[PDB]
Amino acid sequence: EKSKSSKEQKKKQKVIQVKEIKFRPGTDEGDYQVKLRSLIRFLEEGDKAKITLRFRGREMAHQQIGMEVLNRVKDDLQELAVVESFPTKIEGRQMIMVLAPK
Amino acid sequence: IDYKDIATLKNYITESGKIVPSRITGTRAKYQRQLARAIKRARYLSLLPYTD
Amino acid sequence: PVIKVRENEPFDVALRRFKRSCEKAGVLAEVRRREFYEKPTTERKRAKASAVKRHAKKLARENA
Amino acid sequence: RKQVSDGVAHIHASFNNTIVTITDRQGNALGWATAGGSGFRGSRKSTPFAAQVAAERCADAVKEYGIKNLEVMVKGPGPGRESTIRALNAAGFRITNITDVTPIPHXGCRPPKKRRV
Amino acid sequence: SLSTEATAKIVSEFGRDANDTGSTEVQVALLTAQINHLQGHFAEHKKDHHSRRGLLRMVSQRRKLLDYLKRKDVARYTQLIERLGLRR
Amino acid sequence: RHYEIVFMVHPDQSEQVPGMIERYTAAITGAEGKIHRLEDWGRRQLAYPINKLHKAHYVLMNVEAPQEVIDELETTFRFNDAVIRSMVMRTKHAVTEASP
RNA sequence: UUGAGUCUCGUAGAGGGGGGUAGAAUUCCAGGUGUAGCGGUGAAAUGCGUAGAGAUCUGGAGGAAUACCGGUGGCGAAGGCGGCCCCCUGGACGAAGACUGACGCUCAGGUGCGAAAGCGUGGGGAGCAAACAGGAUUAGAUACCCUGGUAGUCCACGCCGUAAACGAUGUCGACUUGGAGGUUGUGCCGGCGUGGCUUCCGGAGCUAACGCGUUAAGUCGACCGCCUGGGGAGUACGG
Ligand SMILES: NC(=O)OC[C@@H](O)C[C@H](NC(=O)[C@H]1NCCC[C@H]1O)C(=O)N[C@@H](Cc1c[nH]cn1)C(=O)N[C@H](C(=O)O)[C@H](O)c1c[nH]c(Cl)n1
Ligand SMILES: [K+]
Ligand SMILES: [K+]
Ligand SMILES: [K+]
Ligand SMILES: [K+]
Ligand SMILES: [Mg+2]
Ligand SMILES: [Mg+2]
Ligand SMILES: [Mg+2]
Ligand SMILES: [Mg+2]
Ligand SMILES: [Mg+2]
Ligand SMILES: [Mg+2]
Ligand SMILES: [Mg+2]
Ligand SMILES: [Mg+2]
Ligand SMILES: [Mg+2]
Ligand SMILES: [Mg+2]
Ligand SMILES: [Mg+2]
Ligand SMILES: [Mg+2]
Repeated sequence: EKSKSSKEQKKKQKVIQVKEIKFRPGTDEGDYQVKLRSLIRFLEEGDKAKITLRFRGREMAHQQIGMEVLNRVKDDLQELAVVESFPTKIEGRQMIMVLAPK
Repeated sequence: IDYKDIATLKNYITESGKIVPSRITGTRAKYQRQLARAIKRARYLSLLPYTD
Repeated sequence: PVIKVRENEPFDVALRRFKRSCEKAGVLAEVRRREFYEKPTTERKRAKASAVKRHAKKLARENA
Repeated sequence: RKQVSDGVAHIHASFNNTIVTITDRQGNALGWATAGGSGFRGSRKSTPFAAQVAAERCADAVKEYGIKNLEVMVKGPGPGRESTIRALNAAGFRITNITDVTPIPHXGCRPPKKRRV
Repeated sequence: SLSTEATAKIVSEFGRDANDTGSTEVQVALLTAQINHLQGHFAEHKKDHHSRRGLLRMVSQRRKLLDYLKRKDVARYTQLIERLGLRR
Repeated sequence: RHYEIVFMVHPDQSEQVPGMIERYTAAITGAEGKIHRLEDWGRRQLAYPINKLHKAHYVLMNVEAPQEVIDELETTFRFNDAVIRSMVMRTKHAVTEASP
């Protein structure tokens, strides 16, 4: 039945998707700011953000460079975000902090 | 060519009422132009049909 | 394409006549060309390439 | 109810869907059935078979009016042009005139832009 | 264009004969007649740029013929422009 | 300057056509009218409906006249609510010979 | 009088401006019939529909554009120009003459015309659709795809003055083997000629080559425009 319509109105409840910005150990200020902007938006518009850093070949040997990038994001997106997850180990070659709308 | 000459004009229209190419009918270009004018004048007066 | 089934005709024969009436009249080709907008430069370009192809086939029919 | 001797089968055969509608001779709706309402969904609707089924269900809707003659009025470039009328004749209507409507502008309005795919 | 009667009048008036259609007087008289006639056309039809190109050709042809007549014979020139009412 | 005037009259008003054909020719022959041809074609079957009418009373006239009087005649056809359609044409020469 | 013009007669043409009008189609409105879907995609969803849609039929309203004909067909200086009819109007071409008597060619500066977008003012607004809104897709998707949709697209008047505004080929004149077509005149007796415009091929010649090739990019003459390594830059500054 047009019953359906009920759902259409029900479906005017809402929904959060997680959006994935991948950073790399040495991304530069310009692109950081672009991706940072993307996240601000993502978050302010009610969404989560799986922020991934993706070491490639030998870069996996200076994981501590990576962690500093994540820590910079956390510290910029501070008043907008709370940090569901942080990583410590480097499973695979990744570090997959998940931020959520404060 | 004459717009009133429905008999001749009907040889150069299809069943739907569309003008036939000169490549098909073998008409000369000059007369094909007169033919097309005649048919459109006949269509206006409702002597020939546009469609169907 | 108006096809009255004549005095005592089968359907399969009558359907062949109807489909052929549409094929000659040019209805499916006409609807498909009018589906999306073609700007005059594209129309003219298409018409030129056809004319080149048609004519070039005659020069391939000739010299052979 | 009324009985109708001769009917008209309007076949709105779009690219995505087929609508079969049996009317009176004056275009009063008696019954209708679509490929979308025939347990076909999405691009399943846009097959000849889904139109065939839609024809059959349309025939079943207008059994009560007691129609034996139908005039066909097919419209559009849809995949289910011929499959409808074949299936209509299989229902046991005597098909008289078989006829292509299909609105063609004599120029008319500017069409939508080409899909870049 | 001018009518055949309008042309035939001018040829008789400004020519040495009815046969004499070639003379600069006739030519300028013909051009003047049409130039003056078309002033009404382009008054109404301001946007008719394609026709106006034809008018400018008449004016340009008249000018060139008058300039030729001036250096050929000033007496004929002076008579002609006063008859037709041309400034120059 | 040599015209050809077809006009189609409402088929119920075929009886008015006598009086109208007089008026038009009388106006044309007023000012050097040369009625080369005049053919009452009669109530013919229309190839398509005009105003829910499947018939109309056709008339043909090939006339030479002033270019003002024809424009003045065209004004009357507009006002004539009976007459449904008309094509005034320009012919180069007079047509005396009969049409089918 | 051979260049350049004028006149006589005729021919073809979407050449231009104005007015009227026809049929088809989309949308919308009002009804009738009818009943649960419609629409859309790669797949979906947004969207629309029981306040009755889509479909079908009747009538009405309004705007924009003119299927077929339609053609390496035509016309125009170029830009461009396509229903039919009338009015006003520009050019081209052919046939014979008659007429003028070098009146010519080119043209810095100048003047005008000049697709589309755009701008100003006032109208109009069906369809389409930058922006935008929502739905998707994706690593992201400020896109391509879907549903909507504003400017605009249309008209008047004024402005803008640019486009791969291209034949990427300035204009005018003369000369120099051929072949096959198209379109439009015309003479003579379908044939035999002879003019205009135009498509394709190709000879000499030319060209870096590609190619061009009597519509030259060949052989010459007149006049104009323009170039002088790439980027910086068609930018800065000034007018
Ligand atoms: N999004 C991103 O970052 O990456 C994804 C992108 O690479 C997907 C890829 N997309 C395409 O080729 C585009 N072609 C133009 C139309 C739109 C779209 O289709 C693609 O695979 N398409 C598929 C359909 C699809 C989209 N997402 C998952 N599947 C497809 O069928 N593409 C067709 C093709 O590749 O030929 C075609 O382009 C098409 C038909 N219909 C549509 Cl929509 N696209
Ligand atoms: K009237
Ligand atoms: K000069
Ligand atoms: K709009
Ligand atoms: K070579
Ligand atoms: Mg042109
Ligand atoms: Mg152009
Ligand atoms: Mg010059
Ligand atoms: Mg514009
Ligand atoms: Mg404005
Ligand atoms: Mg749209
Ligand atoms: Mg869109
Ligand atoms: Mg430029
Ligand atoms: Mg250039
Ligand atoms: Mg060549
Ligand atoms: Mg060279
Ligand atoms: Mg600049």
